[PDB]
Amino acid sequence: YNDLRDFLTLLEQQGELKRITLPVDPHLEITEIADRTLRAGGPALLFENPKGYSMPVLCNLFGTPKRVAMGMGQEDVSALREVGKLLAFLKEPEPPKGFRDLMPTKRLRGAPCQQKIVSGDDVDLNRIPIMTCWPEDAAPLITWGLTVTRGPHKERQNLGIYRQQLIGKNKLIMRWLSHRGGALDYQEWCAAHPGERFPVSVALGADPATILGAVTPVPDTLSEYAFAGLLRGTKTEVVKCISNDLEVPASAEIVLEGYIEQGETAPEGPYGDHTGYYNEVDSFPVFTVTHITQREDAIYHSTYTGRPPDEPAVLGVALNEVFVPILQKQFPEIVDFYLPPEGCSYRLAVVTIKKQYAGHAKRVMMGVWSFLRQFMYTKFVIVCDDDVNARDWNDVIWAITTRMDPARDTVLVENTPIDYLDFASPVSGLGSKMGLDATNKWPGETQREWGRPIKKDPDVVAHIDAIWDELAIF
Amino acid sequence: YNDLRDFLTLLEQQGELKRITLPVDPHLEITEIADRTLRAGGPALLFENPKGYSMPVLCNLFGTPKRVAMGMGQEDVSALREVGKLLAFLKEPEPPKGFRDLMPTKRLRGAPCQQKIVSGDDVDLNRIPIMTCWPEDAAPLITWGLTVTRGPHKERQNLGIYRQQLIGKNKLIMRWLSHRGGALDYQEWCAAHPGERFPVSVALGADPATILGAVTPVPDTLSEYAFAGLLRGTKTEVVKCISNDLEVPASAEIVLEGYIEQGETAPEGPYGDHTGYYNEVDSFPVFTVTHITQREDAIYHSTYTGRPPDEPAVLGVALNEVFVPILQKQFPEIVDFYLPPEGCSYRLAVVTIKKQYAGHAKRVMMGVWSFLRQFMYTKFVIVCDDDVNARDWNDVIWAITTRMDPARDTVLVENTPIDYLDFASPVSGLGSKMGLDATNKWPGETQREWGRPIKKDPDVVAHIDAIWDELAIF
Repeated sequence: YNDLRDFLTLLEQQGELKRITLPVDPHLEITEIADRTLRAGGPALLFENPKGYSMPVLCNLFGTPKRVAMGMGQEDVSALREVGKLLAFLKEPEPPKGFRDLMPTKRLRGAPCQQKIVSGDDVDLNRIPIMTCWPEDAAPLITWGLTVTRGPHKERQNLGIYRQQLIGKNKLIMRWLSHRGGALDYQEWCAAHPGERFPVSVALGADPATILGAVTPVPDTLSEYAFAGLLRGTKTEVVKCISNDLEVPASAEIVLEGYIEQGETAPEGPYGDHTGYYNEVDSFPVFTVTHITQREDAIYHSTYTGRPPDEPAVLGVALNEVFVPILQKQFPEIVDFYLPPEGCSYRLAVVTIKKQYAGHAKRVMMGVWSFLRQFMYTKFVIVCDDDVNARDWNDVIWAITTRMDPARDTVLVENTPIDYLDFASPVSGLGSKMGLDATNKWPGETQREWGRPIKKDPDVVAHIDAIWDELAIF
Repeated sequence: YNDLRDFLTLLEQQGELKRITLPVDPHLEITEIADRTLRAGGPALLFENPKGYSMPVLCNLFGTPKRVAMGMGQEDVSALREVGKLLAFLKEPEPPKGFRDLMPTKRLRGAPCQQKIVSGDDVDLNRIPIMTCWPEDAAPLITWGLTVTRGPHKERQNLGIYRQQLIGKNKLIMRWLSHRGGALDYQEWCAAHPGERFPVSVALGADPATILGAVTPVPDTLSEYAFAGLLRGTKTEVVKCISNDLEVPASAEIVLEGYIEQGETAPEGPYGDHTGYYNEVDSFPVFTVTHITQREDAIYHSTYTGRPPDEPAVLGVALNEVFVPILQKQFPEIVDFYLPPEGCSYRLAVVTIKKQYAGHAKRVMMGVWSFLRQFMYTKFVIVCDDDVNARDWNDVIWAITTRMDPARDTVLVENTPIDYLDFASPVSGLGSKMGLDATNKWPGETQREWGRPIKKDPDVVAHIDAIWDELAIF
């Protein structure tokens, strides 16, 4: 509720947390245990005996949709929809001047995240149990922790999740993939104040809300921290940094302050990410840590990415539950909107609508590839009717195979924008998308007598639904 | 401002209104005069000497974007954008219950629209100067006038623009093309109270706001009349009908009350519409007028449809100016969004964006065919950069021809939903769309050195801009 600690005591009570006092190595061993754990439901893991470190390593926190929901003050995967409704409403708060005639950040003075402090001369990052994920990974990599930066002229600050490679006792690599967020504030600062070092701060182990707030996309009409307030219920308590004016959550577990030396870059050695493949070496800015501030008995929050199901993959499933309502408000025909993890969290989407006229499927298609920005890179879209479970491959494959004619019902559009790292494309940043509607064809779409689908009896599915537990089948 | 009369006195002062006291026939003669008039700017026309009628015929009211703007209490085509901003904001008024803890219709008792009244026995529609538009038209056809209906269970009422054919001294044809609006309230009433007559009322010559409100699409989170209030500035004054509970604007010029006899239908003889072609005969419900109420010295508001530029065509150009901001809020890359009349008000759209990455053009493409419902039938979309005037065919054709490779830069998608009346399609209600992006190609989209476009000097275009009037060239 207020900070991570409280979230873990809550989870531990609800059996959602497990403590591995046994000796475990943060060098690819924690991943293995976490992987198996996440691959089977599993609670959040808290290793308090990392081989060679004093900081317990906390991972797989949002390894279940349930826990993701809870982290947003909802305690119900379904409730996420309410968060979608909110997000929509936040976009248009006030009307234009023409017809207009008709949650602040609580800054504290002291903060537990500044209980212990070390700077410059002695800021050994080697003391932190930063973990290595896969055997061919370059080096230890910070995976969580929200990076905080500020523009050269905008008062508002941004929270970003960028993985950080350990290249020195006090140097990390700042991998700002996007052309927005922290990456924008930097290329902008370089303009306004060329040569002068760019201030940067990373907060590890903040309250679930500030974390999830940084994850969920929010309208520019609201500050990241602000959103966290609505989710949490109360205003988020931040605190001034030491070497800069940036603001980091006061309850954070560990906070890294430093800067980015204009021009200083470094090759981000190979790393395996959500796709399940290793990223090829690339150059990126290097973060210089001049200050490490933490709590007493602070725990290190960390995660990993690999072939899905992934820690982030599940976070995305939980996060897609919030977009559904935002998507429906736009296309009331949409019943369910789902993006299976196997499809790398965003590469494929299944949409089930209530078809009300021939050709309808194509509209939802274009809709998905254009409406929200988080679905511009998905290259596969399957449109189905409301009598199929978008989340059950048996239902979807049935639809594809019974109510579809490949050549006739497939829509291929070329030269669309695509993820720069999607090696499977013909050219970096440019590829094709495929839409396949498997909706019942209406007269016009077909000249044949369509099949009468088997529809279960509501009362029966309801009766055995109650007697089910009495039938000790499992 | 308050009623039509006031709008005409305003226009007549501003030279936007002309009175044709000369004898003119409402049988296709008024159209001819109006057509030429509209085809050259021209003011609204008010024929006060229709051959064989006592009611002056008022047409071509919104024959100019200027006048459309004015009719919305803006007096500026640009201001329409503010109306778009408003429309967007009206969609999401209040937040969900979860995080919630943090313009009525002035009904009068009397009304000028009920100053003169006739019913049943004597409700001759032949007294009204209903005009015939084209030589092959079936019969006189009411073209304006908002049809008011109410659902069998929803308190809210709808305003609709449906053309009405004169089939009797007191029978009109109710052409509810859509599957919504009045057409929905009828097929719904038939369910709730089968056999019982469906109440219907048509108001001719209402205040420009109520008219334009009925035209512009508004979110179901607001009543048609309500919207008119914001536009007008003051709440719209409505008044109870005589033979039903429907509410019509009290300042209306003429009001037709009656019902629709379940099952009673009639073939809507051929008529030429916006496309510039004659519609083929079709069956539709028949409106029985049991009551005709009007003002003293009431004028008949009427219009027509034919090959564009059309009275409605211009209304649409003015109405598209409001969607631009609603479109931009969604795709900030969109600079200008225009739909030329020649393309039948909606069949073609030109979009100019600020391309920020390869393949971008395709996104705005899908965006147009899916975002708003008023652009689902457009089958042609041209995407251009911000250095071209979307409203100047010279600029657009230049773009198409210089920065595009037909096969490479054209996107064809088949079996999309299309207007049931678009005879040019392979099958009714089903057709294909073509997207052609003529945006500068970026590396990846091409392997050739793209051309450096000629860009005018801002200061020069600015200098001759001032000295222009001094240069008596025209």
